[PDB]
Amino acid sequence: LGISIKVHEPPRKIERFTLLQSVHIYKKHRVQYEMRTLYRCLELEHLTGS
Amino acid sequence: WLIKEELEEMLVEKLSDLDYMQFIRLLEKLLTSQCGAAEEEFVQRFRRSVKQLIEPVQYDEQGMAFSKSEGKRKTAKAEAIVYKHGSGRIKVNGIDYQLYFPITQDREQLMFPFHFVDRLGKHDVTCTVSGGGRSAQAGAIRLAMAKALCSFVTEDEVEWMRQAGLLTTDPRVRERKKPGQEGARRKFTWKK
Amino acid sequence: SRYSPEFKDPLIDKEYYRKPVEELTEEEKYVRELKKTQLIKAAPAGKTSSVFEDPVISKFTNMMMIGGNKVLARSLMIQTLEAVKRKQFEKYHAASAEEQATIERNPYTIFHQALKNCEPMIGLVPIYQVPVPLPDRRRRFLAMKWMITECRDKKHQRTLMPEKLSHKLLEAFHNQGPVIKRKHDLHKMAEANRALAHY
Amino acid sequence: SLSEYAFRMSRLSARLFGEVTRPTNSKSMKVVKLFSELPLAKKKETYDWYP
Amino acid sequence: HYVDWRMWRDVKRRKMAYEYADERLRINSLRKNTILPKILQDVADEEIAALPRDSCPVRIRNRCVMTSRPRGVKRRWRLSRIVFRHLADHGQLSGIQRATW
Amino acid sequence: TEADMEEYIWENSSSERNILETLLQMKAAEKNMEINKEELLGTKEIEEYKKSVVSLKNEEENENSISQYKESVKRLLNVT
Amino acid sequence: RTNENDPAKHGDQHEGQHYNISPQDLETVFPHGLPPRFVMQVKTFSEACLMVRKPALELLHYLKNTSFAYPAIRYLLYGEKGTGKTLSLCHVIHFCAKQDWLILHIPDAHLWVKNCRDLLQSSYNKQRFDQPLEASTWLKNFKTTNERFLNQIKVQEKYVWNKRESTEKGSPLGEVVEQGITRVRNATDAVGIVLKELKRQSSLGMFHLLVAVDGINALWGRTTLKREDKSPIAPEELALVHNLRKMMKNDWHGGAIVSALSQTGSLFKPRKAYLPQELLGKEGFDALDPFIPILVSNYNPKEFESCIQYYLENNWLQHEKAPTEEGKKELLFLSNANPSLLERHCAYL
Ligand SMILES: Nc1ncnc2c1ncn2[C@@H]1O[C@H](COP(=O)(O)OP(=O)(O)OP(=O)(O)O)[C@@H](O)[C@H]1O
Ligand SMILES: Nc1nc2c(ncn2[C@@H]2O[C@H](COP(=O)(O)OP(=O)(O)O)[C@@H](O)[C@H]2O)c(=O)[nH]1
Repeated sequence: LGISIKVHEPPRKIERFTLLQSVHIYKKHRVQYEMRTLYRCLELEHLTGS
Repeated sequence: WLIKEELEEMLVEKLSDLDYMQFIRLLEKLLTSQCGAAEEEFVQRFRRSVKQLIEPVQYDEQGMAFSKSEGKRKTAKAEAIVYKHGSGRIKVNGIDYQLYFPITQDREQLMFPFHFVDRLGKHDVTCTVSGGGRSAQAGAIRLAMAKALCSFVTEDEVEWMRQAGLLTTDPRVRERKKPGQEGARRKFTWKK
Repeated sequence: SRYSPEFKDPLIDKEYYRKPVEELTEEEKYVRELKKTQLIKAAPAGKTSSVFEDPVISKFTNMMMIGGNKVLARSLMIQTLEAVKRKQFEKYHAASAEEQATIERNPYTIFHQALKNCEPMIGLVPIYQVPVPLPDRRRRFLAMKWMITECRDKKHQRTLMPEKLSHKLLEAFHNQGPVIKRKHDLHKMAEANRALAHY
Repeated sequence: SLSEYAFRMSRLSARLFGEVTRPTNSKSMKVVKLFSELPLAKKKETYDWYP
Repeated sequence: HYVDWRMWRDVKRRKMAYEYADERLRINSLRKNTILPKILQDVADEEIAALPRDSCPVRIRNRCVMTSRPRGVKRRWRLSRIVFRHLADHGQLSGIQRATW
Repeated sequence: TEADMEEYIWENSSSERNILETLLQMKAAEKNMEINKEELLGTKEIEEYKKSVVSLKNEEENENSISQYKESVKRLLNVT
Repeated sequence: RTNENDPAKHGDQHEGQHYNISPQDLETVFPHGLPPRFVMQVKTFSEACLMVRKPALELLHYLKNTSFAYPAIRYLLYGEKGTGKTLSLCHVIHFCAKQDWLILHIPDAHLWVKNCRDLLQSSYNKQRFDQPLEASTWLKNFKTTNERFLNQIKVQEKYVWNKRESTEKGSPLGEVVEQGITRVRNATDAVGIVLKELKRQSSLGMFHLLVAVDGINALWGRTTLKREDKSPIAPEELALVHNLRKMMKNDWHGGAIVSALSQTGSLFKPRKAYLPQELLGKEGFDALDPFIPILVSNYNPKEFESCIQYYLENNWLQHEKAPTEEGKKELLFLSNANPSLLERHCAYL
C-alpha cells in the first residue's frame, strides 16, 4: 500500500503468581503460574485518514 | 573420541558401554600402530574437535583513534570507549571516576585491567553504565574496559588477560527465591 | 555454581606472564599451552593485580565483614593499619637511635608477624578431647578468628574496633596479650591430654 | 503561607481546569473523590460478579 | 440455582447494594465532610444507619463463581485456586502456563 | 516576588545594589569622587559583569561561567 | 626538601615546593582550623610542611597587591572535595599572621549550625539564640591566635553583661574576650561584640583585619537545630551566624575577607556538589556577590611527585613496593592526584 512503516519489539512482560498445590493443607508446596505478554510495535508514519 | 551417543547416532543402532569401550580401545590401537592417512581419515571420522574476537579501532570527529566495547555484571550494563592515546583519565557518565566511585575497591577494580597490561596513564576512557549497584557497575566497567583495550594490546597480552579473567563475563547472577523456603537456598526452620 | 567444571580459576600474577619463554620448563610450557584452550573464570572483585594487594589482609577483612558490609570492614582494617603505623612512628620518634634501629614501622610486617606468632601449632578434636595436629590453613584461620573474637570481646567498652585491633596486634607482635595466652593455654591443654592422645 | 501572586495564579489555573477553587481540607475533598469515581457497588465487577 | 445458600446470600447482598448504592453514596458524602453543620451530619448518620444492613458494600464477599469458595479466589478470574488450577492444568485458560525460571 | 520570578532580573536585584555600593565605597576610599551612578552602570566592564551574573543565575553554572565571572569581578574591583 | 619557614620567599617559582610552619607558629597561629587529618600528620611527622600550590600563591599575590583603604574584598576558595581548600586557606592565614595582621579565623561554620544541644534563648535579643559552648571555644582559640593585639585594642563602647556586670568604654578588648571565655553564659554576646569592635577598628585603620571562615556556605544554608517546641531554626536566628553574616558584608575597609567552601560537613547538600552557587544557595551567592572565586584542584604531576617524595623522605610509605614506579602509578590512579584521597590511601601503606 506504499506506507512508511518501521517495526520494533518492546520488552516482553511476564506476570507470575503462586497458588497452593494441595487442597487442605500443604502450604510448603505451591504451583507457580505465569502469563507472558509479548509486544510488537508497528510505527506507521505520514499516512492519510482514508 | 566421540561419545557413545554420537557413535550410536552414526551407526543408527544401540550399543552398550562395554561395546563402546571396546571400539574406542580398538581405535586407540589403530592410532598407536603408526597408521597411514587411509586410516587417519578413518580415525578422524570418529574425532570431534574441542579465541576471543577483538573489536577494530575507530576514529571520531576530534581525530582521536579509539575502540569501543561493552560488558555486563549482575544487573548492570556498561559501555566503554578507550582511546589509543590518553592520560589515564576515566569519566563515568560524564563524571570523573574518583567522584563517581568513592569506594576504593571499585577504583581498584577499574585500575586492574590497565595495571595488568602495564598501561596506567596510557589511555583515556569514557564509560556509560546503568543498573545494578556500585560493585556491579565497577565490574561491568572493568569488563568493558578490558574488552575495548584488547584492541590495543598484543595478542599475547590478550591471552594473558583472558587467563587472568579480565574478559570472561561473570555469569553469577542473583538466584530466584523458590516457594516453600526463605530465600534462594535458605529453607524454613525445620520444626519437630 | 554457575560455572561449569570446565572453567579454571584465574591466575592474577603479572610475573607469571612476564616470565621469558626460555626459562619455561617442558611441563611449564605444556601447562601454558593447555591454558590457552581452557575456559577461565571471571576475575573476582576481591583480588586484583595491585602490588599492594595482600591476600592475608584481604582474608582478614573478609572475616571481619558482618552482613556483607565490605566497605565498613575495609575501613576498619585500613584504620587499624594506620593506627599501628602511627603508634610505631610515635614510639620510634620517642626512642633513642639504638632502640630506633630495632623498632619496626611497617604495618604489614607487624600484622603478618603477629598472625604468625598467634598461630597454634597443635589443637584438639574429639575422637575424649584428643590433641591433634592442625593443617597450616587451619592454623592461620584459628589465629585470625582468635584475634577477631578477642577484639570483639565485650571486656572493652566504648573503644572502637581499629584501636582495639591495633593494640592487640602490637601486643601479639611482642608475644604478649590475651591471644598469645590463649594459644599457650591450648598448648598446655594438649600437653595435659597427651595421655589421652593415644586414641 | 504563599506569595499572593502564586496563590492567585494557582487559583486561576484551578478555575481554568475545573478543580476546587476554594481552600478545602482532605476530609471535604473526600466528597470530590467520592463523586469523581463510581461507587464500589455500582462497578460491573461488583454487581455482576457471579454469572 | 446457585452453588450454595452462601452464594445466594451474596447475590442478594450484591443486588441490594447495587439498588441502594446511590442513596448510600449521597448520604455518606453528606457525612464525609467538615463543611456542613454537625447536626445535619448527625441526621445523615441516623439516615445511613436506618438503611437495611445488607445494603452495605462491605458485606459483599468475593466468592468463587463456580464453587462458592470464600477464600483463595483470584480477582481477575473470579475463581478459587482449585478450580483455576484445574482449568489451567487442562489448558482451557488462554495464556496461563506453568512458571519456570 | 523574588520567588515568583523564575527568570532572574538583574535590575533592582542584590547584584546591582552590591556592585554600586562597592564601587561607591571604592571611589570614596580613593578620595577621587569621579564616578556617577549612570556613568558606572554604562561602562563595558559592568556590562560584562552583568552578563556573567545573568549567565550564572539564569542559564547554568560551570567552570567556564565561574571563570568568566571571576574575570569580570577582577576587572571591576581593580584587583587582578 | 625546601624546609623553609619564611613567608616572604615562596612564590610562583616555588610552586610544588614545601613551606614549613614552625612549632611556635603551629601552636600560636593554628590552635584550630587545621584539618584533623593534617593535625594527625603533623603530630606524627613532627613537621608542618604544606605544599605550595597555585591557588594559595594567587591568593597571596592578591592580598599583597591589595590596599586596605578599599572596602574588604571577598575571596572564595572553592573546588572538589578534598582538593586542599582548607589547607590553602591555612597557608594564607599563616602568611598574613607573619605579616602582623590580625587573624579572625573561623575553623568551621558547619559546627555552629549543627549538633548543638546547649542552645539557649538570647537575653540580649529574645528573637535569637546563643551557643555558649561553641562561642566559648572560639573565644579561647581567638585569644590564643591574636594575643599580641588583644591588649592593644581599645573597646569603643560600653557593654553590659548583667545588671551588675558591664565593660566600660576604652577598656582593652582582652577584657571582653576574657569575660566571654570565663563567663561562658555571656560568651556568645562577647563574640558578637568582638566582631563588631574588630569591624569598626578595621575601618579606623588600627590594624589590618583578615576574616577567615571555612565552610562559608553554612551561613546561608540550613540548620539541623530544633526549638524546644521541636521546630526548625533558621540560620539567621543564631546570634553567631547573624554576627558572621554582618562581618561578611563588604561595607567595611581595612583588610580583606577570605572564605573557603566545604561540602564536607554541610547540611542538605549533595555529595558531588562543589560549585559556589550550588553550595552557597541563592541567598548565599547574593550575599557574597561580588567576590573573587579561586579554584583549588587536584595535584599536577609535579605536585603529586613532590607529595610522594615528601612521604618517602619521612618513611610514611612503609610498604616495600611503594618506592617503585609501579606503586607510584597505582597510587596516582587510585587517588586521581586528589590530595585527600592520596593521603588517606598512603596512611595505610
Ligand atoms: N598544600 C597541601 N600540602 C599538603 N597536603 C595538602 C595540601 N592541600 C591539601 N592537602 C591534604 O589534603 C587533606 C586535607 O584536605 P583539606 O581539608 O585541605 O581540603 P578540602 O577540600 O578543603 O576539605 P574538606 O572538603 O573536607 O573541607 C590532608 O590529608 C592534607 O595532607
Ligand atoms: N550583653 C551585651 N551584648 C552586646 C552589647 N552590645 C552589643 N552586644 C552584642 O553585639 C551584637 C550587637 O549587634 P548590633 O550592632 O546591635 O546589630 P543589630 O542588632 O542588628 O542592630 C549583639 O548580638 C550582642 O550580642 C551589650 O551592651 N551587652
